[PDB]
Amino acid sequence: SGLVKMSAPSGAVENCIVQVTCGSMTLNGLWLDNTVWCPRHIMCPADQLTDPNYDALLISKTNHSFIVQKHIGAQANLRVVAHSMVGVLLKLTVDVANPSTPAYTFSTVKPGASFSVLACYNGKPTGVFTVNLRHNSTIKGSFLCGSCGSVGYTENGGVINFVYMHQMELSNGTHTGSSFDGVMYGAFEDKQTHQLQLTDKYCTINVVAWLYAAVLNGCKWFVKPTRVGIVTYNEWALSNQFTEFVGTQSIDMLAHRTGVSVEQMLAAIQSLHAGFQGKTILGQSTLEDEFTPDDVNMQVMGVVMQ
Amino acid sequence: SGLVKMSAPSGAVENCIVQVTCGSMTLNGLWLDNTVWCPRHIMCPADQLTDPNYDALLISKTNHSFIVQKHIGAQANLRVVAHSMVGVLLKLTVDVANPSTPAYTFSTVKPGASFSVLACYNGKPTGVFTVNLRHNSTIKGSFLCGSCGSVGYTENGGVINFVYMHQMELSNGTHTGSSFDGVMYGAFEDKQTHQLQLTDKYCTINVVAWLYAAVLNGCKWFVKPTRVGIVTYNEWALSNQFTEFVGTQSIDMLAHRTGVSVEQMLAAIQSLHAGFQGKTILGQSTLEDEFTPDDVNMQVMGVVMQ
Ligand SMILES: CC(=O)Nc1ccc(N(C(=O)Cn2nnc3ccccc32)[C@@H](C(=O)NC(C)(C)C)c2ccsc2)cc1
Ligand SMILES: CC(=O)Nc1ccc(N(C(=O)Cn2nnc3ccccc32)[C@@H](C(=O)NC(C)(C)C)c2ccsc2)cc1
Repeated sequence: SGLVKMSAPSGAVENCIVQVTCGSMTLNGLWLDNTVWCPRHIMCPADQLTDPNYDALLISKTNHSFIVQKHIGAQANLRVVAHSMVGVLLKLTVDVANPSTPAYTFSTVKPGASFSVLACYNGKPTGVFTVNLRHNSTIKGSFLCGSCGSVGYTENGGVINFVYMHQMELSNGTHTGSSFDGVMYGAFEDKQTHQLQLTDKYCTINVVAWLYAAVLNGCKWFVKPTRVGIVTYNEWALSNQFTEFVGTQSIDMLAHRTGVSVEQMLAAIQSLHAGFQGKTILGQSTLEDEFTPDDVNMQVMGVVMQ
Repeated sequence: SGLVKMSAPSGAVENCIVQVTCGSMTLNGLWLDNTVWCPRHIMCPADQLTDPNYDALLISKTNHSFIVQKHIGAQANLRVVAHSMVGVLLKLTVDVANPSTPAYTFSTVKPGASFSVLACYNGKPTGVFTVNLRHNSTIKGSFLCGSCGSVGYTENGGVINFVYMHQMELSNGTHTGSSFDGVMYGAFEDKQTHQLQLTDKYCTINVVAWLYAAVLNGCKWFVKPTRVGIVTYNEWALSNQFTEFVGTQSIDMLAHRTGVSVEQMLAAIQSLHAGFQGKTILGQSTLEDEFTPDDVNMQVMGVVMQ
């Protein structure tokens, strides 16, 4: 029992982190097969940050403009033999395949989804933590500028699914990045301009999962006979910065295991949103919306209702 | 910017996890050089879990009683050639040295310290998270049945410092384990027999570090001209379930870079202990006490205010 922010083990990803340097800019890259991925803003000099011409920058660089090095494990200096843009990513082809390339896929995650982040600095892994893609397609992580190129991923059946490369910090504690097809998460540009975020929202289904986790962990004071219809909840959600609720099988199974209905949990959200009455749930006095139903399922596996 | 629960990257530790089976019981072990460590209660049948005679169990076991396998990476079946007891740990000697043994040390952390945990199941690493040793020397983690033998650790300069092997759950979300000298944290016993936990307390020095981290991240509404001297806060602490405050250099450094005095933070604590009055700090409406001053230093390295 217990519920904590848990990440996927980072070893397979650590084997792929490298340092990329272009001019006086340096950040992290991801080395898979004969390719190194890193944010394209590595090419942009500080004085062009507000209006970069990335097409111009790209072909103003030679291959030997890029220095790519692996600092950890089997160290190496890697020769770049081609460079091109993939959306807001720079794709460096190098002349040696990473012998430690894991089995991997690329995916783009949806708002509400969690993934693990390996934070890196200067081509060295420094920390691991888990984030959730926010309603406005940002994340709440912990990064420095040198952390650009840090990698988000999930893991299943020994396959690493790479889903995020860190690109920038928008506002205090608020970050975004791109998937590895080079599409930036959200409506964000890799420029130095004031950009406005769409308003964030609590992810309802994640809050519901969290409330089920709580009940399975013996915390159930917030459960009342009170229920609210899904249609009524969703109306209310529109005006109170919560996502619409749509049921899933895993939520139904958490309901079955606890004996607490989905409608009771949505009612509890409406009451709790108004205030926690000086009480806590799994140690918090605010709604937690970064646990998916799948994240919860992993940490309550085999846990029996009491 | 941003402050999250960060763990040390797990790759170096993943390479040392194995599965240990003794009769009907299976759990995780840690393989370093020619040694495999695992909890000694692997020797105990479901029956005599109530009052095990570990000394008798030990002599009834032969080296062939113990099956040790590596299921990940370079797989391996390891032959046990000696076994001895080390407090609440079993120390198995195997005929093959782990080729991927990292540079390592052992240590025993003190209440208030943080460390990373690699949750394991059937000898397979499944997740990483960070915990904090509570005032009563328990940790608030997330552990399921076959997670015994899961490993806690910190990183010290290319050196893995092993500090914890998971032993048992005491109550919902409440766990303990041993250092690798085989001394149980909290002196709890590896018996069934329900044991009384000392009362937990908020770690004052960590709360203070968290408030500094808040101030360093633009959240500063709680700071008042109000001060309260250390001597006075400590008297108050004894009656309100906080640990007594003792100044350290890292705290001084943070007070220094914030311009906010320790006495001001202690004041905020007494006030915030009364209530957050509807407001939040770093998104929470409760006092966070699981970030050490060093943890915070790390995530505020190279950060200047507003
Ligand atoms: C030569 C040089 O200085 N290059 C550079 C500068 C800034 C960034 N940005 C980051 O977010 C860098 N970054 N990424 N993670 C960070 C965490 C803390 C601080 C900064 C962080 C973007 C941005 O908007 N930054 C401000 C300062 C306005 C917030 C950006 C992207 C393309 S152009 C500008 C990227 C590259
Ligand atoms: C064959 C067999 O039954 N083996 C076995 C089972 C359980 C444990 N325990 C764990 O905490 C195992 N453990 N460790 N973390 C857990 C999280 C959830 C559930 C179980 C967990 C202890 C305990 O509390 N057990 C009761 C029965 C009270 C539940 C314990 C420690 C020394 S003696 C007994 C140890 C060995």
